[PDB]
Amino acid sequence: VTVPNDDWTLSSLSETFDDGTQTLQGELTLALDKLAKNPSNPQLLAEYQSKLSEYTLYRNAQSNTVKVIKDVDAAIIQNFR
Amino acid sequence: SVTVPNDDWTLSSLSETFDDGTQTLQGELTLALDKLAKNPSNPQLLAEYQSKLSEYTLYRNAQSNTVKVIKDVDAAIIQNFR
Amino acid sequence: SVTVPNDDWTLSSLSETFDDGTQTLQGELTLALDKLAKNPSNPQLLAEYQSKLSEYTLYRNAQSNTVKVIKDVDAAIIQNFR
Amino acid sequence: SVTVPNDDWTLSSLSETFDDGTQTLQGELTLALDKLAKNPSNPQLLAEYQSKLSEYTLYRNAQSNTVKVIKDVDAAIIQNFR
Amino acid sequence: SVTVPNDDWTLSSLSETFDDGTQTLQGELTLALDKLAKNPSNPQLLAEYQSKLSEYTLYRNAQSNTVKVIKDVDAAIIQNFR
Amino acid sequence: SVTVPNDDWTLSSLSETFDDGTQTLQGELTLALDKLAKNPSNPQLLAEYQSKLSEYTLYRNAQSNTVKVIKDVDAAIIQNFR
Amino acid sequence: SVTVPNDDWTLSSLSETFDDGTQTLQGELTLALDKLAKNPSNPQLLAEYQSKLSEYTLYRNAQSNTVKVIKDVDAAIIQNFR
Amino acid sequence: SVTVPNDDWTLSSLSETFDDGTQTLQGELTLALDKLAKNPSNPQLLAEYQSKLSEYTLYRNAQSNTVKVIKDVDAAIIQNFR
Amino acid sequence: VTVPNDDWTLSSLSETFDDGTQTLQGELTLALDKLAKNPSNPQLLAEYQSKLSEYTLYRNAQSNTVKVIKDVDAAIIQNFR
Amino acid sequence: VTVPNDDWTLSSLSETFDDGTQTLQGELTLALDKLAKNPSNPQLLAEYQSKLSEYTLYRNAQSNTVKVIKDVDAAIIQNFR
Amino acid sequence: SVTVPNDDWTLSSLSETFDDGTQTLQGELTLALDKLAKNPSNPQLLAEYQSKLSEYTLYRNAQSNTVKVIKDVDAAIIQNFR
Amino acid sequence: SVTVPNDDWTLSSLSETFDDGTQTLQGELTLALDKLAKNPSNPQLLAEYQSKLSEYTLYRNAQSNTVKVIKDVDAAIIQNFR
Amino acid sequence: VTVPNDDWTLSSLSETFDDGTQTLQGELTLALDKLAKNPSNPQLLAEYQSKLSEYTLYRNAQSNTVKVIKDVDAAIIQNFR
Amino acid sequence: PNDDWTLSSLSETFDDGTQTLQGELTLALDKLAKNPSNPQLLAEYQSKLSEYTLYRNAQSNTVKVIKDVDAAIIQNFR
Repeated sequence: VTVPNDDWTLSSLSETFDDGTQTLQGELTLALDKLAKNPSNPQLLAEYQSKLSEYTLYRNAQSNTVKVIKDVDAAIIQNFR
Repeated sequence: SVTVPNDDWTLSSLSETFDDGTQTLQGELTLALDKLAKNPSNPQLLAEYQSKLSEYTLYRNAQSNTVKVIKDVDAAIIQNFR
Repeated sequence: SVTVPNDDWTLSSLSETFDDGTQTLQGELTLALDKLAKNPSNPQLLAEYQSKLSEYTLYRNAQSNTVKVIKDVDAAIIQNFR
Repeated sequence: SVTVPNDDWTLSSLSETFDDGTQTLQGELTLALDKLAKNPSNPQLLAEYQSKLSEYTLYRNAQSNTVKVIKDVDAAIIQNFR
Repeated sequence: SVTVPNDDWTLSSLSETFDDGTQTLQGELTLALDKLAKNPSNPQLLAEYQSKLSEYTLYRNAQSNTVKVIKDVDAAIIQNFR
Repeated sequence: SVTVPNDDWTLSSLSETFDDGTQTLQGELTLALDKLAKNPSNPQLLAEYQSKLSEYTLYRNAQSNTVKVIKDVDAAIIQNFR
Repeated sequence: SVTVPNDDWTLSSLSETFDDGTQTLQGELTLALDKLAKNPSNPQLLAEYQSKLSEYTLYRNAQSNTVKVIKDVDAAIIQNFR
Repeated sequence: SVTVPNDDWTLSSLSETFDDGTQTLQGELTLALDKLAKNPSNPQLLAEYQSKLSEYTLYRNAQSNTVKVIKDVDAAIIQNFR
Repeated sequence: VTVPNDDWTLSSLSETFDDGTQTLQGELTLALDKLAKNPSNPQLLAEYQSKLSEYTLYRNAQSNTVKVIKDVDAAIIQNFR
Repeated sequence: VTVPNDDWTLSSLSETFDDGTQTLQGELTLALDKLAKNPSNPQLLAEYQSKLSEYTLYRNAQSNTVKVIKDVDAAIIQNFR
Repeated sequence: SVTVPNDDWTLSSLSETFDDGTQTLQGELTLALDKLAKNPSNPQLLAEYQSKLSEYTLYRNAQSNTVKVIKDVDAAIIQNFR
Repeated sequence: SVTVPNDDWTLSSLSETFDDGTQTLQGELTLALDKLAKNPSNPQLLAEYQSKLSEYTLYRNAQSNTVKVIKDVDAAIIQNFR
Repeated sequence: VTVPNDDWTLSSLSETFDDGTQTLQGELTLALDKLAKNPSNPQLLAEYQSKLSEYTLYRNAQSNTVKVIKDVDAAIIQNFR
Repeated sequence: PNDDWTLSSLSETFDDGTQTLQGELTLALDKLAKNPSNPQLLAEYQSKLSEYTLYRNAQSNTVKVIKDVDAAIIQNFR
């Protein structure tokens, strides 16, 4: 839960992204274990592909958002002088 | 479960739409495979099994390629955040 | 909402213009996807779906790149306020 | 079932079209087979059995080749999605 | 409809051009398929069906490849906006 | 111990399904082969041996082709990970 | 009507130079595409169409890359004003 | 050796997970390969060896693709330290 | 017809292939007409077979050469940036 | 012998296939010499046919296995980048 | 050694801490490289070498980026001495 | 016209060095192409053409990559003038 | 023999890859000459296939490793300024 | 076995290594054109033709593999 208000941190944004994507992590873990059991089921492969792609997208979005907010903060800081 | 270009639909939703869009094929393939296991010499059984297997292969390839393309588009859009 | 190099047009306005300017294509894509999920074996259906998917990918890439370019120009103009 | 080049027809449609269009031949072949297994000595019965069996074999080969060609075309069109 | 290198033509329009440019072949192919289903023994019918099937396969492959090449060119051009 | 289009089944499961689905044929073939090796002169024995051999050959070819097709599909799906 | 390293030429001039320099090839490509849509079975037609398509793709890529490089040079020069 | 999206797991852990998750298949492959090398004429042996080899190939390809994807994600995250 | 010099194109290369193999096309057409008139003469069949084989080889060679040159040209283009 | 472990190459696989069916080469050579000496014994012909078929199957199996393993190894390499 | 934001710790000390944290990986990489040079065809060897190389690359990139960030912060603090 | 790591050598000089160093190859390729166009059925001619074409492709790719690398290094050195 | 320590270069890495694979080069050259002598022995063909495959894998791995190390070095370089 | 050998050199090596067999094939072709009825001549011609086909296929495949490896090495320059 992040709102553009007084109290929220970058770590708060990272935890917000992590908690928003919670079912996908567990489903990816289950699919990974199932694939390790037998890597020949087409349905298993398709589900694992979808889960891995969504996980990659989530990681990239989180990292880019944190980088952009850090750049904004750095830009604002230098105006002190 | 239907996918529409609107606010909410994910890759998992797309895969579920592909799976549930053609569900009769999986059951027909199962039945044909069981019949072929019973007697693998009936020409009609062989023809039906061939048709079902080919359609299943096409469905799987289409699903995988669609998922790949949508993932590529999503990855391309994200990189502009910086 | 038309976008003109004038006083009133924002980044969200540009994105909405890109979305509205190509709306029937999204409906065609939805219909093609539903019909393909119904039966993924019709050659004409497959070709139409390929065309729609290609158009959608190009549209998304163009929209994202245009938004990025406009944002870069705005950021470049900002740093000269001092 | 008759297949036309339109938006809705599958490989199963082609198989069922080949099955339904050539339908009296299977019945005639079965009848000739029964009447020949009863007494395999009549030259006319032998000639009719030969004709029906040849037509049945030709029909099966044609159906298999058509299904294979259509499946190959559909698979080729799929690859260009990505 | 034709798609000359003017400002008004799209990938879906190119696919429509490829389709409507060769529409007699679809009807001839389905007529030959119906006739073959009726009787799979006439050599002339078999030759006509073979020719129609080969031409249809070539047309579909050419259309798909052309659409893919045009999509590749469009994607390559777009990514230079950034 | 059968194969269903669901979450859990592997290629070895498909091979086991193909092998165990038609198990009487192997025993009948072994017995007919032993009898033929004992004395190859009775027409009924020869006909039974021919039928069993043909059915076994068809079963083996069908199993191999199905396994190869499933392998191709699985290989196709894998490549889209990256 | 050409582009030279002098005091009057812009990016639109470069694009017009690239387009006007390759004008007969576009017409030949259009004619080949129309002929192919009329009948996609002439090997000479296929070879000529392949050559024209390859030349068109190379021309588009070269034009886009040249415009991008010149824009990069101009942007790099600009940022040294202050 | 369990891979979970938690604090403690690395790429080598992923490789070990993929390896140890598929252990009996390696032993079955060894036994089948030895039996085939001793006498490569048993159809059952050939089918089993084919299945085991296909499963091993799929496992290796999936492991490599997963490792590459995770490496790409980690490299993307690292660059943002800048 | 085609020299590694300033000006020669893919269409020019295809025209070179067409011009180099011109007698064979006419011989094949004449043999095809003769076969259509009467497909019984063994010499006619042998000559038609030879001409058809040469035509197929020529077409394959032309297509492969065009493909390879297109690949080379596309590879060179990417380095403009 | 070859095990999916640290030490085994493609040459190891080829030598494994050769050595496993090692008596077959000697049996085939002896049968070939006996056949060339007098090609009229039905039992000799049957034995030679069996040995030749087994040799052909062994060669095909070895070639296909080596090809598949090489393909897997090459596919793994491309992910180094 | 230990690296805490306390009274005494240096950038070179930070680099040495980063090196010492990753010490087993260097030896494993040496062993894998030597074994691959011995025989560059073992799939297990290739997978292990890929994992070790990826982890080494990530470690080097992270170390360099952290050192650069710390140097930038220190330079920023220095400039305000006056 | 030899490229030496000293005061005087440019990108054009490097490209001309690549061209001049391998000039008999182009003549051999031209002669082979002429012979093939005369009659495209001689196996020795086909082998020689394959060898020459492969060598030419490798030469062109190496030249382009070397030019790009040197240009990148030169651009990197220039940027530090300010 | 290369160690991630103070003294080792890219040229040293390539030389290590070359020297480590010395038996394979000799066996490949011998097999190539023997095949040029006569391309009929099945054993010769199998050995040549194995050697060629191993050589291809070794070259690909060497090139990819050199590229990766160069990429790491280039990435570290830019942090100087 | 050194730093100086090209694809053309490889093709020349393959051609020159199998040179007597091509001459034997040409002689057998002339003899067969004389009279296509000698069983020994037919068997020899069959053997020579099979050997020539195998040699051509092996040469082409080797050249293709070496070219692929060289092309793969080039792309890693940048």
